[PDB]
Amino acid sequence: KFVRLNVSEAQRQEIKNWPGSVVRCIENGACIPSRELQSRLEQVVGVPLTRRKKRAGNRRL
Amino acid sequence: LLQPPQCLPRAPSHLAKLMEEEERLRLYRHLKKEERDAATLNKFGIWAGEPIADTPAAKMQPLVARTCRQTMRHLQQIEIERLDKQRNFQVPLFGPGDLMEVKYELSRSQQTFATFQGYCVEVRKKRLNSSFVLRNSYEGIGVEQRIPLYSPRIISLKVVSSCASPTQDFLLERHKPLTRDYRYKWKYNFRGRWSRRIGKHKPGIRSVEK
Amino acid sequence: SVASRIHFLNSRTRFQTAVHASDVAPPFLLLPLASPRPLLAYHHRFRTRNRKRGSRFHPHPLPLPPPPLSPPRSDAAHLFAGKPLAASAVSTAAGQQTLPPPLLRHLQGLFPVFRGPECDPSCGVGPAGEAAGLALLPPPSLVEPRHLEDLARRALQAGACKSDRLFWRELAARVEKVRDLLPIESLVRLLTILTLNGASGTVRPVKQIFQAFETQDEDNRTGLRLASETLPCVRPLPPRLLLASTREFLEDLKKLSPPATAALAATFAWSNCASSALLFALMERWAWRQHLGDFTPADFALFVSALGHLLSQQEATHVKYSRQARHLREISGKQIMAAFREQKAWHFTAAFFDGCCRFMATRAESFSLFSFASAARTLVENLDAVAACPTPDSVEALAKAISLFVASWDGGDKTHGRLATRAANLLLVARLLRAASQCELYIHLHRALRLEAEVDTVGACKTLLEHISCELGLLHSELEALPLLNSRGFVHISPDTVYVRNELLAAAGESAAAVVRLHHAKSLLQLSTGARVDRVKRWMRGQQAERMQLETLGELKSEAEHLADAIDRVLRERGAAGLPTEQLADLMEVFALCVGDKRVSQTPEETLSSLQALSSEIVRRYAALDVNQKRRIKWATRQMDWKDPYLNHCLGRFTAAVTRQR
Amino acid sequence: YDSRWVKRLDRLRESKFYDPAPIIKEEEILEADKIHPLLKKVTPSWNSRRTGLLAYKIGMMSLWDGWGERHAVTVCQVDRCVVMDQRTLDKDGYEACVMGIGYKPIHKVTKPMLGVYIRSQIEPKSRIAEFKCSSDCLLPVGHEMSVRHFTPGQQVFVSGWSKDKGYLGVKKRWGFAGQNASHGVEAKAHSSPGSIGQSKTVNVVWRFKKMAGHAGGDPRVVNCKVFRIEAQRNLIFLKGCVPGYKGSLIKISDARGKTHHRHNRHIPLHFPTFVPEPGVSYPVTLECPDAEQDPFLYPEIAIADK
RNA sequence: ACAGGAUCAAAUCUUCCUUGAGCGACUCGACAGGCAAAAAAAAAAAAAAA
RNA sequence: UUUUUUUUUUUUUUUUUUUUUUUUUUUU
Repeated sequence: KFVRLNVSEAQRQEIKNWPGSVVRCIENGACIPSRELQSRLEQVVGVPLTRRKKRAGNRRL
Repeated sequence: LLQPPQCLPRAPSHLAKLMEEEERLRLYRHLKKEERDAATLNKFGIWAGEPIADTPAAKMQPLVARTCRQTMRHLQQIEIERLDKQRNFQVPLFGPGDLMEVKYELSRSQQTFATFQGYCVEVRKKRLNSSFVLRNSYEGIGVEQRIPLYSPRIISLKVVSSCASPTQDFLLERHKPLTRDYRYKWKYNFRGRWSRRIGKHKPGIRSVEK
Repeated sequence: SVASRIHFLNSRTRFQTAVHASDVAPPFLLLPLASPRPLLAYHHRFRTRNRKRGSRFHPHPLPLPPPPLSPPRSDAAHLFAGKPLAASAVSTAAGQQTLPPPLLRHLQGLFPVFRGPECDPSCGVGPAGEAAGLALLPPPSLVEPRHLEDLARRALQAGACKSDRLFWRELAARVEKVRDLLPIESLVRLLTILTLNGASGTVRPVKQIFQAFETQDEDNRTGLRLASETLPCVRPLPPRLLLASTREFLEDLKKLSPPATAALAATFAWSNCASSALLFALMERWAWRQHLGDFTPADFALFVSALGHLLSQQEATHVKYSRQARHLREISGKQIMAAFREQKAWHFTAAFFDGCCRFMATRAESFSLFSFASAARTLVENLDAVAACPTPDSVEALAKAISLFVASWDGGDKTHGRLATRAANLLLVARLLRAASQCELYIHLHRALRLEAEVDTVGACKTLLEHISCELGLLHSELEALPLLNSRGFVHISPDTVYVRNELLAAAGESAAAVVRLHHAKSLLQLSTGARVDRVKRWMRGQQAERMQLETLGELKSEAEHLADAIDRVLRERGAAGLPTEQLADLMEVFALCVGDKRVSQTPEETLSSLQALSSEIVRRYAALDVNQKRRIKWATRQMDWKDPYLNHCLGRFTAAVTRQR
Repeated sequence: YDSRWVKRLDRLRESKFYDPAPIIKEEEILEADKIHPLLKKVTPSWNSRRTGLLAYKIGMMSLWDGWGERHAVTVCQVDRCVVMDQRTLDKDGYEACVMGIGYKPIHKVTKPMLGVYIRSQIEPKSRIAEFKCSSDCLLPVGHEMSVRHFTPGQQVFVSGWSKDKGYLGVKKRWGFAGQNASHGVEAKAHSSPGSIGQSKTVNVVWRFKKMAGHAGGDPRVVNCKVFRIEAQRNLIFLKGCVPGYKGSLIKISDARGKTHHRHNRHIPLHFPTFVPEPGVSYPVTLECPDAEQDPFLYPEIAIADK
């Protein structure tokens, strides 16, 4: 309910194309979530799920 | 008259030359600030925006009671200004001992009005909480009512009989003490019940004739 | 700037050329303009939050004596050892305890540790190891503004004695803090004293024109002294001081006497620091009145020299930043698309220069060799040969001045003292010659170019060539010999002799340049004028042209032959490893000019030998020469029919701006 | 830091040195220079909670309304409330947001404290507080709070410290009855506490006994109503009363429990924050909606004896 | 900290691993402030310069 | 201008408000 109402329209439309629930499939290992979806998921659970990037680094001469 | 005089060049070519340098330095500083801002934002996400409101903090000043008071006064100023506009009538000049007839609404829904008449007894002079007290008698029964000056309910205000005279102006003015004798406080000069006998003064306030 | 450093790091052709260690100089810096700085004042509030809670007399840190080279004794039994200790060691061992002259004298009669060379009983030892005069003065920090000048002057009169650095550092700092309280005139004297302390006993570059003081005999066969600690590469004055002091002068520029202005310009020049604001302000004040006349001959030269030295670099830097300015600007994609669619020396005021010229002209006889040379060489920088711009009148004035000076010159009066001084005098004479040469060329070119559309210099010029020929011949024999490139176990090479050798070679190159230029100058004379001009331009640019002839010299032919013989003799016995980089082509050109209608000079010139040595140098230094020089050489060699397997290899396989075009 | 008599004259003479009142506008337009790039609209959930705010007590005032009923309202000013840092379960172990308020002279701030401010890119702060909220309402660092967070006509939870009255007696603190002024009463008995325990059966005084001591200086909480707000000056008018001195720090949050259930049910509120759209104007001043029924209506109440 | 390491090797902008949880978080290293004068309901208000 | 009820406001939170104490330191 939270994710569905948060995701943009493009993602929302695809969310409705899955044969069943996306959460259950992700939990069960029968579906690979997108970056966008993952973002929302992590926002809900209040904990990162995967090693995120770190946009920082000193250019070496 | 901005700064002390300096022995700077005045040739057009020299000034144009200087301008270039100025421009260059400006550009450089802009670019560097942009770069650092970007970097910071990218890394940490720290943002430093412009002020959104007028606050002492903006001005880099502490919070003081003085400031508080200032603000409070300003708010009353603005409120007065705003309220003045809504009215459809001009308040006439009056004073103590002047017969007046006030007209005010009772019930907006019911359209019930009210008209009071009485002689001025008191005019409490303030900023926003100013009021006037009216007294009258009906069939031998005396009634008294105080009405604020600034009220949206006041339909109308008129004066039936005035008493223009210097006596009213005297009452309508804040007088100053004649002398600093008031500090004497004669009312405090008393004698204790249990205190030693000092003259022929009974317990209580003393006398100044002797 | 990150991209700009990466390009320099990735560059395979850019290098730091240096014939000698002393040639290198501190980098040029351009100071900005002053402006109100409210933020710095607010920051200063955070530096004095606990001053009420600190010492009221000595709140600043305490100086530390320099450390020793080797570690101290294990047990630190310095007193028991009985060996003499330096001032810093005694200071550091006695807990940095003051040793007034009486106490030191009493202790020296009881222990031998205090009987050291720096432990002067009549001066004492300071807290920080100060001695020999500095120990008798109080801390610079504690001295009032009004007593700074006297303290510095008294101190100036005072790997040994390493403790003076602390005192001078303190002084430097003090000056900066008390800048805004001292007299404007006293400030200049303080800066000059600091510069003297920081640059005492130094040697100027070989290719440099400007110099603070004149070299003189000092009471080694050559008599010259060198030291890496006092290398000219070292900046006397920190930029901070100058930056801070900049504003002061702007406010009270009208209160500075001509002697103070000359010293200020010299200090700036010595420091290598520049300021547009200041430069322009000084330029726009002084002028000729029918006042520059107040300046004395000694101060005038220095003031001119400094200004020129600074201005040259200023302009140079301006030019450099102009091009870098392009990339900082943003370009939109629409501009890109539109562009795609579509694609389908003068660094002197006229008035100032005129005034200078007039000044020189009017008091030619009052000048000395050094001053005159210095002044002349500076002003000749603007005169070029490509063709605001100075006037013929202005140039004629300077020419006349030169002539007058030459006529009135005695020609040496010190009885031929130290060899370094004699070499410096020879180089100054060569400079003079150079100047003389350039003036004529400018005048002639101007006249000849202007005529198409619609002073006896040589008589005075002739003497300098003879004097140089005699002096170079004498000094070559008087100087000691050294090994040659072309031909305990270690070759004895004293660095102190190569300096004077390079000075002599630079003077010779100067003369060779001058005599070369004179040829063009003369040849410009009335073939059409336009054709003549074209010919001269070809010659200067290094292009295919007519063979150069020597007869055009006329009266100067004998002097040119004598000069060629002198340089041939010098190079036949001293190689070509000390020649300047910026005047290499001229030395080649002069021999090509000499090779004409010859009778016997063909055998001495090969066509070890001077020519061979020159070639050997060319080949060696091919990685440093400019495209102009390279083309000039390429043509010159051809002219003379000089065949060299080595030189021809570099002339056609190691450059793209000459070989990859026809 | 002057004398008593200098301060007293100052107190009186201050009135003569008041700057002129500002000019208040009717409309406000915001640009991209006042908006956090990282700020976005987030849909709420069943277990989502918002953040609080800090304010300074200025003073009381009386204001009318649409029906003409006068009400007493306290004025509060948010002194540039800015987020400093955030807390995460992974990092710290709990979700929270740290905010700052006030201004301090640079000649009073310690170096370690200044190190934080340099990082933060914000002027020195007087006070720092923290709020616990849900993970889905974590505001970006550097975002400046505004008075628009609370909509007029909603219930608010206000917390702050009470005033100080020094030492007080039993009769003064608690409000004891005491004894009569007459009828043969001892001097000491006038204001005595009386019995303070039981007989030998209970040889110990029960904890938390009402006795004499220093009064005041305690935490207190109260409900308030949003009456009016100002965007220009960042001002909020709260209906009711707020403890603490005229300048003391006060915390404001949303309703909790019954207060929320009964009042704050049908009131649409911007959960995360106020998110203005570039290129659109907003009101400066917002007033509380009037009631439905006529307040000035006195119906008849039958009084029948039985 | 993009600090270290592997690979027939990554969109601009690190594919993946190590740092026990990069010392609870930030920051400082001449850091920090007890007492005195003056002021002083809690609290706040003084840049240094005899 | 201050104090007070004789005036005004609330009657909500309790994993809340608040606080004197960072703890891999098993012989300071």
